[PDB]
Amino acid sequence: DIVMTQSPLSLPVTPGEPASISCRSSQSLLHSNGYNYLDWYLQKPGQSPQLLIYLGSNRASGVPDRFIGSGSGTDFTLKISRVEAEDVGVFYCMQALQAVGFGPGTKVEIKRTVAAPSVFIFPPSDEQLKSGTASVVCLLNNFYPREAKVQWKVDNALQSGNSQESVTEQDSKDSTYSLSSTLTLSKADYEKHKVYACEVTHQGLSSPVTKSFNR
Amino acid sequence: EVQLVESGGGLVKPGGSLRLSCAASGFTFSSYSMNWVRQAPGRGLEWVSSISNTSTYIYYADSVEGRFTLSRDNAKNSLYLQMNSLRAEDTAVYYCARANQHFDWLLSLLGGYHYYGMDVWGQGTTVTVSSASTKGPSVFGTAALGCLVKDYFPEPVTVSWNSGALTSGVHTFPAVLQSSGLYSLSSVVTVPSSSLGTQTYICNVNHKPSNTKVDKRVEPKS
Ligand SMILES: *[C@@H]1O[C@H](CO)[C@@H](O)[C@H](O)[C@H]1NC(C)=O
Ligand SMILES: [Zn+2]
Repeated sequence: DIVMTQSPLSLPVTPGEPASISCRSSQSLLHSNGYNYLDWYLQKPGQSPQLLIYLGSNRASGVPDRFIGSGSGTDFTLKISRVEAEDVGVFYCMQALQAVGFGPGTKVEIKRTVAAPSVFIFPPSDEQLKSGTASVVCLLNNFYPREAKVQWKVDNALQSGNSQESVTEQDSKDSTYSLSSTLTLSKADYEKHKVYACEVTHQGLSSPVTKSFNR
Repeated sequence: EVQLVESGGGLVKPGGSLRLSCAASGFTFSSYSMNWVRQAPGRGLEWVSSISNTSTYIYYADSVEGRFTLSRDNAKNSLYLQMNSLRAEDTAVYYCARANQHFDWLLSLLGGYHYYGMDVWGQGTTVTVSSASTKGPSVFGTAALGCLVKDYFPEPVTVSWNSGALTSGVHTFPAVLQSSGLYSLSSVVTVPSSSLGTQTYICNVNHKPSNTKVDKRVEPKS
C-alpha cells in the first residue's frame, strides 16, 4: 500500500506573500499512462473540498494561476504564488495510483501580529449544581498565535487532567482565535472550596494572568 | 445548477445499517466515475469507494471492504453506498464526488484509476455511530457571558443569540466529547459592560435529535 505524506502540518502564511506545500508518497506515482496520478484539493473551512490540481500539474477549471503544482514520482509540491485570505483551509494531496488515498493534510491560516487574549471565568450557577455538577469555564478571546497554555487552580493548587479545551477556528476578519477551558467537578468537591481561578500564558503576555472567583 | 446531493446519514447503533443515497443533476452522470469519501470529525479526508460509469471496478478502502456496497443507477442519476455492519470509527461525513477515469491495462486484470480528477462534491451527509441518544440541557472595556450547553447526544446543536440579533462577538466553540460519550460546548459572546440591565441577552439553543430547543436569560449577580 502507499503512504501519502505532506509538509508542513500547518502553514500560517501572509496574503501577498507566497507559500509552498510538499506532498510525498511511499511509492512512485506515474503510469498507468505517462505523467503523475496526484491531485491536490482545498477544503475551505466549513466546506466540501474542491479539485485543485490533477494528474499532478494540471490546473482544474476556474483555478487561479496563483496555483502552480509540480513534481513527479514521490516528492511533490503545491506552490501558491500570492496567497489571498480566501485560500485558507486544508490542502490534501491525493493519490490516484492504486485506487484513491488522501494526503494527511496541511492546514493554511493567516499570519498575524500576535495579540493577547482577554480572560473570563464563569461560576457553576445553581441549576447545574441542583443537577449535581460543576463546570467552570474560562474564556480566551481573540489571541494570535493559536498556542496558549491555560492552567487551572483550586486553592493555589494546580490541577492536572480535569480540563478540556475547545478553540474556534481563525477569525475571518481579525484572524484571532478563542478558547474555552472547562474544568469539571463533582458538586460535592465544588461546594467544598472557595478559590476558583485560571492562569493563562500566551506569548502576547509578559507574564501570565488569572481570573478569579470565590464560592 | 450542476449539483450532487448526499442523503441517508443519521445515527444508528454499532453493527447498524444505513443506505446513503446520492443524487445528481446538472450534468451527464454516465460520463463520470463516482466516489464516496469520509471525514471523521476532527480527522482528515479518507477516500471510501469508487465505481465507474459502466458501473464497474468497484474499489473500497481496507477500512471499509466487506461492509459497504457501492451501487449505481445511471438512468436514475444516483449512487447508493450500502453500509453494514457499522462500527464507531465509521462515524463521519460522506461526500459523493465527480471523478474522471483513465483506465487499465497494467492495473490488476484490467483496472481503473478511479478518479484522478475529482471536481464536484455534494455537501455531505453525516453518519453517527454510537449509543445512547437524546438532548442535553443548557444552563448558564469588555465583559463576557454565553451559555454552556452540555450532556447532549448526538451532534449538532445550533446556538444562536437573541435569535440572530447578536452575530457580533459570539465565539461558539467546537463540541468536545466528554468521556461519557456525550458532548458539550459553550457559546460565548463578547460585550461592553454597559449593556447589562438595559440590554438583556438570551441564547437560542436548538438541538433537533431531541425535540429540544431553549434559551436562557443570562443576568449576573442578584
Ligand atoms: C464511460 O466513460 C468514458 C469517458 O469518461 C466514455 O468514453 C464512455 O463512453 C463512457 N460510457 C458511457 C458514457 O456510458
Ligand atoms: Zn470575540
